[PDB]
Amino acid sequence: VGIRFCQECNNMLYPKEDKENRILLYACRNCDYQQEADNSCIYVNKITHEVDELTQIIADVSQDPTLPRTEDHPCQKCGHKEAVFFQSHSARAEDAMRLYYVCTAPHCGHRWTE
Amino acid sequence: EDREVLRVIFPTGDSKVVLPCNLLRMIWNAQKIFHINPRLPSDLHPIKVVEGVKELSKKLVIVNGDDPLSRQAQENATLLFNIHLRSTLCSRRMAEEFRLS
Amino acid sequence: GAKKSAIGQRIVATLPYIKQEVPIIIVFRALGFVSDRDILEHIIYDFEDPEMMEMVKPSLDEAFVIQEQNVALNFIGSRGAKPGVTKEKRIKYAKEVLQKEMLPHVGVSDFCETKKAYFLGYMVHRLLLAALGRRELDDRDHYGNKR
Amino acid sequence: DDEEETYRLWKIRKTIMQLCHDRGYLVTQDGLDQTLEEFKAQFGGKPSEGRPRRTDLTVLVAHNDDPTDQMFVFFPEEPKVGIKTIKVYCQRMQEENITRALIVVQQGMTPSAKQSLVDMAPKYILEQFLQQELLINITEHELVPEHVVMTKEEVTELLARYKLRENQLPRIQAGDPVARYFGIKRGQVVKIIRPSETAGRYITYRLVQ
Amino acid sequence: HTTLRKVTANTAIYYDPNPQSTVVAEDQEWVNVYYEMPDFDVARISPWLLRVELDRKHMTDRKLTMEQIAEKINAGFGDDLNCIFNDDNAEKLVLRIRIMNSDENKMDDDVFLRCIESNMLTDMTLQGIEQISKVYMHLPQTDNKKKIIITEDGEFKALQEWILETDGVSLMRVLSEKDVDPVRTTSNDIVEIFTVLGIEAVRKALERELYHVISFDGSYVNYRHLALLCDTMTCRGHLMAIT
Amino acid sequence: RKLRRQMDIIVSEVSMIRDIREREIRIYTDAGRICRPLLIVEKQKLLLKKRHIDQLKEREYNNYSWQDLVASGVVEYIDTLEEETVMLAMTPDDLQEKEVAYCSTYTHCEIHPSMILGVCASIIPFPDHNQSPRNTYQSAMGKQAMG
Amino acid sequence: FIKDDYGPESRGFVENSYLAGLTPTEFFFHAMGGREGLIDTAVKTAETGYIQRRLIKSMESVMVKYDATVRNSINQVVQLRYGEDGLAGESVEFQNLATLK
Amino acid sequence: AKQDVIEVIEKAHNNELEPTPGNTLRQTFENQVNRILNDARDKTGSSAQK
Ligand SMILES: [Zn+2]
Ligand SMILES: [Zn+2]
Repeated sequence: VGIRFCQECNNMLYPKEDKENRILLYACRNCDYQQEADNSCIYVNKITHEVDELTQIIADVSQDPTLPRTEDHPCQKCGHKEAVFFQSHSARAEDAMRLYYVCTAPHCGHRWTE
Repeated sequence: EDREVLRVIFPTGDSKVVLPCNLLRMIWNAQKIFHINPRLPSDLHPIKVVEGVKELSKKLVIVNGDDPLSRQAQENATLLFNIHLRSTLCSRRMAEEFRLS
Repeated sequence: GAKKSAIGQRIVATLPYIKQEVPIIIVFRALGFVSDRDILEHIIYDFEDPEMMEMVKPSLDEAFVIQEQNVALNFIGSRGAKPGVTKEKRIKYAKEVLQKEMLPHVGVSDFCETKKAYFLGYMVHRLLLAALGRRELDDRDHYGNKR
Repeated sequence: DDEEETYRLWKIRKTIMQLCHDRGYLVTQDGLDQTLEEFKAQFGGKPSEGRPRRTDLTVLVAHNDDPTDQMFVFFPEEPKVGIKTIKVYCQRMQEENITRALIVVQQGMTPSAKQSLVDMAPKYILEQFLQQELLINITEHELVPEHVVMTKEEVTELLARYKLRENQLPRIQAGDPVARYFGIKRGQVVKIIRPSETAGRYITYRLVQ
Repeated sequence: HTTLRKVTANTAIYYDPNPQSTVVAEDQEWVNVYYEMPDFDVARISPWLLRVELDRKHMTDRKLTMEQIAEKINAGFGDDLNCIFNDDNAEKLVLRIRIMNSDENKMDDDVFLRCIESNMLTDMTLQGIEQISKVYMHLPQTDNKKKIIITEDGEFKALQEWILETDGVSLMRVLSEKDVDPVRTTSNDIVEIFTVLGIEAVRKALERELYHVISFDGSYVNYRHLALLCDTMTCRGHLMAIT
Repeated sequence: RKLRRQMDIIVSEVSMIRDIREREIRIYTDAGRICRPLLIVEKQKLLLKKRHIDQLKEREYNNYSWQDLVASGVVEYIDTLEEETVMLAMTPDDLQEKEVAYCSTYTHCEIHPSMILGVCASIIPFPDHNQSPRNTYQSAMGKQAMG
Repeated sequence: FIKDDYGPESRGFVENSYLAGLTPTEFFFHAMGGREGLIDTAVKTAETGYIQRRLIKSMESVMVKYDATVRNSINQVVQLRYGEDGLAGESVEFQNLATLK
Repeated sequence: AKQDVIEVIEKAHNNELEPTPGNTLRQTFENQVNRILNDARDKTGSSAQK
């Protein structure tokens, strides 16, 4: 799925079918280094591109005065009452008006979408 | 026949059509000028309505010629107005609503 | 096309005092970074995000044929204001261009090349952020952008 | 599928019978109106490995004034056609002495074949029809008014009434799909009868150039 | 117009050297179902696998059949490509694809297969007519788009029937297809009326468009001047732009 | 922000911005930025207190002026693209005081709102009772008035 | 306003009336609403006048010949009769056919 | 009217708003809100005219 680099010249490896043993390889084109493919997967493309934006939300966002917050939804980990919510804040989100929540109070940063 | 022609020309049935002379204003002008009483029987002969319209439509000339091409040209040019004019001047309409002497 | 459908989106640069477009990786190697782990280390700040990696992947394959810095300065030099008659004239010219007319606010002198990498990578990086839709396209009329 | 292809061929044959009928060629009332199942029972269902091969759909029809002129409608079996193929068709033409024919092209024509259609005017005239152009009758569309191709005497009397030179009439180009529909040639005049919402009927005369 | 990308959830290129290897967890079942009586594999099976997913929503909304997608891919690309698919019972709707078997009997493989994907997602044209972006369906309340029939009393009755309005236009192939009314179908674009229905449909159509835009505001301009503009534009025998 | 409010190492002219989602921190000392002053709010209370207005009403012969009000950290200059990071209140006795909760964090309050109007538009009595094209027409004609 | 506020107040719905007077934010939103009107007023005039000129230049020679045929400068026939019914446009009125529908 | 708008927005936060066919969630949202607000201003207008 991800890209890996050579251990000699630190260049980009490329996948190459092993013809004799029928095992997938990655071989740098600028040297002779070769390493077998562990993941066996190469090119993955998500066309609906559905991605949890919880991975893209920073916890520091909890410090912004300009965002709204409610005391209704408590945190899961620490049970803190303040929760700062905001929408996708992303282009090409398809259509999502879902509210994303970030826990206020220090360092918790827990994120739960409801 | 004229009704069928209208139903060919005007789908969706829009009855508001632009024409040169307003026949309702002219008829209801005649009633007021000559002091017609609708409560009385009319003296107008129902033929001379038809003969009046027929002798009338000849004297409205868009196209000048004796050629058959000219004849069809004038019929196609004055068609709709002749249909309207025969509609408002109809004999039974003279003898019911308007009471024109 | 056959090549366009296979490659995807290639990132190219328009430099000052240079005739036409130039690919990015040739500009990064012209700054002295030979390996692709240094180039993609300046472009992509965390490798654990595969999406940006897939975004950058074709731009490397387009520039694959120039693996040497001086060959890249030769690549740029031929597109200069006028083609240099002697080769190393083109290398010296393109080097002066990368020092002076390239990103003057970063630095004008010698080792600023290193710094000229980061900010320039930033450009490409930020461009990727508009390609993935993770940031908004700047509005030209926003008066924070006006002096 | 063969149901779709057969349905297409039914549209095409029916529309070509309406072509043939509008040009003044003798057509029985059945030839105009054939329910799809009657056509299918006649020509045998599936085209693919089937009864219709795109040959025997060819049509021969005669003119009302004289039987001699007739006409012909080819259906080529190739996706694209070429000079050799048209040359075979014109060989059949000169074999049957029939002057006028049509071609229904599935996709396209090599430009040398179009030029080869324009090459011989007097002997045999051939008119390219794309397959889609005959999938619908455009004369029955609401926007398209009734067209009547005028004989030369009516044209002469026309130019005598309004005292017009031929150049002073409005024009209609020979590449106009309607002009194709009636098979009209440079120099003829067409009489359009269209309804108006002021006069109620209006006649246009379009010279063909 | 529905491209294969619209109904495709995600795509993954896999390397499986053997049919029964099946690095994926779920695939082994129907793979073995088709390979108990494997057919058209006699040459050899390409090691490069292309596994695409299809969202059931987009599939059932358009009344799409997996067999139909196999027919359109296998027909579009010919015998150079091999299509394998699930029954609908699978909660994850999978389509597996392999390079030509007789190709084993340049371009590499994985590069050629990526080119195959990026050619399919845009190119395939599963349904409909290309250049039609969307088609809208509604019952019009305006008497112009309502079908008005004369009943047995001679009266005018206004009927409500569903009508379509497309974003983007191809007039001819829409006119050709079944169940579409040839008589009353019209586009606003003048040229696409010209090259199909001719110059007269451009006369009346252009006239209706000018009357639409001029009378849309609530204004009223007389018939004669519109009728003149359309004539002067269409008099020369072809469209005369005013330029 | 403290060092700017005390004007030690940072002139009050410099603008400083923290854009949280992009992780950047920007500092603009550049010339041409159009910026306007604003009151500062700590928690729900203004930093402008009764002694400040007491000295400003006595401003004559106290040698105490606006500059000493800026040096007290009461008022602060803010430019356009920093306003994206700020929360403003129209008037303190309205938006600062407690009601059914809208916002707590307000960091600033405008001096008086009518100062958003230019010179020619400040001579219009009751400009909010007018249709805006008429405020514009008056901003045009007020330049032509004889006097 | 607070980020991601789609409520009526944040997005420019004006509750107050000119008599009572606007609030400041409603006043600024109102100015934004008027600027589009001023801009449309200024921009449309040039395109309208240019289209006017093009129409006049294209039509300038069209006239009614003594045959009532509508012919341009070259005597080419645009229409056989003017307005297709051959009548001037000022003296006409709206009417109802009344034979239709 | 404003309370109704709050109800609709609080529907859209929980995703309960179903997109009208042919409309993005933003399009159907703006459509609904425009319906409510135009109903408001029209009704108040008719009242002032009474
Ligand atoms: Zn290596
Ligand atoms: Zn917490």
